[PDB]
Order: sequence, then C-alpha cells, then structure tokens
Amino acid sequence: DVKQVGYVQQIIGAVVDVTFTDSVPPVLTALTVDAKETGTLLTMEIVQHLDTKTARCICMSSTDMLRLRTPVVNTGSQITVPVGEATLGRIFNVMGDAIDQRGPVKNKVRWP
Amino acid sequence: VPSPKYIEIYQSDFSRNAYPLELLGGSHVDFAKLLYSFADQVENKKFEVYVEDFKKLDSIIAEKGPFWAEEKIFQSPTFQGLSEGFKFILGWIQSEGAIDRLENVRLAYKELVNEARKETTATVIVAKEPSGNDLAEI
Amino acid sequence: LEAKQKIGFVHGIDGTIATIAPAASKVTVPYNTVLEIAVSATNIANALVFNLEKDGSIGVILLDNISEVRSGQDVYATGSLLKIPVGFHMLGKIINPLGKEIPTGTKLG
Amino acid sequence: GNITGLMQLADYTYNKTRKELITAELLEIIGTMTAMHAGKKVGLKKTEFW
Repeated sequence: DVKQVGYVQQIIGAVVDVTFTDSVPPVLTALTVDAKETGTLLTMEIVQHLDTKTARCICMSSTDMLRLRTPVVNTGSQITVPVGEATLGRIFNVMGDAIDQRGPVKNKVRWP
Repeated sequence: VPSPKYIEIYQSDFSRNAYPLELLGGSHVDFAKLLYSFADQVENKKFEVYVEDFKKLDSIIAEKGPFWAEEKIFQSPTFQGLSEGFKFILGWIQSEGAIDRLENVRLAYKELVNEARKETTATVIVAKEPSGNDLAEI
Repeated sequence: LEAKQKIGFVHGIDGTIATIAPAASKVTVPYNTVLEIAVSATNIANALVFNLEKDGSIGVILLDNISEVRSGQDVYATGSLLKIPVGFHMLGKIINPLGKEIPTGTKLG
Repeated sequence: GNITGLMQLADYTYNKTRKELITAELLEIIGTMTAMHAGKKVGLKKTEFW
C-alpha cells in the first residue's frame, strides 16, 4: 500500500515536530527519512503528541543538515531489530544495524 | 487590498460584544468571533458563505499540498473563489502563525452559525452503502 | 437505549497523562470523575479528570491502554466518580486497582 | 593534628552542603517561576500586515 508522509515543523535539538496531514500514527511508531537529504539514514520514533496534526519525535542519528520542510515517511511500525542465531557473535547499533563490517545479518524475523 | 470596512472591524474591538454563546479556547475563539462579526454586520447574516468558503479552502488545500502558508492569500488564482473577509482572516492567521488551528476555527464558527440559526446538527454513519429501510427505522 | 455521552477529542498525550480538547462549549465535565476514550471499536481506555482550564481543555490521568491512544480519538464521559468492586469475594486475590484480577501461578465503592 | 585534619574536612563538607542546599532552593524557585511562565498564555498581537 501507499506510505503516509509528513513534513517537518520545527527543530529544537535532537527533538523534532512533524505535521501529518491525514492523521497521526501511534506513539513509538518509527519514521524514516532517506539519506539523500540529511546525508545519512535517520529513523525517528514518536514519543508524544502536542495537538492533532502534529507529532513530536526523537532522532537516533545526528540532526546535522536537517531542514524544516523535509519529507518524513511512516514506516508503520516501531523500531524493529533482528533476532535469531544470525545475531550471535555480532556487534549492533541502536537501530539493530551491524557495524563490525563482517557481512549482512541473516535474520528471518525482526522484533520491535 | 483589504477594505476599510474590514480594517475598522479588525483594528477596533469585537471580542467584548454580545454573541450567541461564550466560546472556550485560546486564539481561535477570536478567529471565529471575527468571522461571526463579519457575517452578522457587513455580510448581513449570510453565514453559509463562510461555511462554503471553508469547503472551498479544503478543496484547494488538498490540490495545493500542505505548504499553502508561504503563498499570500489575496494574490492567487486559486483563492479567487473565496470571500475578501475570509482572505483577510487567513492573512491574520498567517501573521499570528496559528494556521495549524484551522480545524479548531471551523469547528467553532459552525457552532456559532448553528446557534445563531438555532440548528443543532446530528451525525449518522450508516453502511458501506445506504439502506432506506434502516434509515427510516433510525 | 444506552447512548454514551462524548465531550471532545484527544488533543495531546504525554506518556501517562493526556489533554482533551472539548468538542462543544455548552458541554461541561465534572471534576475528579472518570472518562472513557474509545481507543478502538472494541476496547475502551478508562481515565480521570485532574485539571480543567480556561481554554476548556481537560487535564486527564490515563489508567489503561495508554499505548493504543492517538490524536483525534473520541472521548466519552461517565459523569460519575471512580469506583471499584468490593466484597468478601475479593479476599484471596491479587488485583489491579481498576478491579481487574491479576492471575498467578455487583457492589461498587 | 588529627583534630585539625578532621576540622578542615568538616568545615569543607559543611560549606559544600550549605552551597548545595542554596543552589537547590534557587533551582526550586526558578523551576516554579518557569512553570508559572508556562502557565501564563501568549496574547494575540493583532496589527496591520498589508
């Protein structure tokens, strides 16, 4: 299906507000912006609502070179991370992405 | 562009006037009472004009996207179908940055109109497709 | 027969607490009373009134199904204080303060 | 010598606790003033934009 899209409103530190036209997702839903604009991937979980048609959300990577009109995309789920025996003997980031430069983690399912 | 009849109402005081109802809220109570003032005084109780204007603005918004704040309300080919006072108040909302409170303005203006006309509304949701018999029952 | 009374929509939520925005003006909520929030067509999130404001907004304490709350959800009102079941049938049990029994391994007060 | 060695530490922790309790009362008062600033509303600021 089509993915929901929202637009940044204000930035104060790592905290960001986003205006969702149709409706706002639940709290803890993750929201991803492509690395074309910011330069790096950036997933951002909702933590609280301010009013209708607005959501406050924390960033994981740095907010450097972040603008006030960037398209944000609703993933439709919380921050999912891999699980299984493929996660054994591996170093992981906050996002669940492996950083030990070895290879792609051979997960089967991801849990929030 | 704004007429002096509107500028007199804007620069003057209007919130202290007598209304059909005392209205709870922050700034949008004034966004609604000012619409009621225009519709009652200069437009001569043509309330439905602004209620149609809201619909027109919604249809324009959907086609133009969310960033309609940056464009000016008066000079625009899309907004030509709106009323001058409605445009004035959208300019005022743009000045105060309260453009995210528009739904909370229309939900109040509709109450003001429905209490001036004394027409309480009721909302029904029936079906994936309407059924006359169930409606007659309802 | 039994029509639930609505007072507003969910305006904001900050973790354990929430702020309601009332729909109409002539509607009036009591103080310290329980409210309900239709988080879904099936379930209901109980609540309680702790503040009232000049803007008509309502400061609300939430008690159940906080994760299922959103912005724009219909907000209902019981118009009664918070009550719980009481009696000798409750002795020998662990119990949620909402009256719900916690498994292990009529009257209202 | 021992009594002096204890007396300087006692005076030091006494002044430490004094200064921390003063800072604490100050940050309480500033927290309350800030909460009241949040409680107070913003006005309208209506003026000619044209």
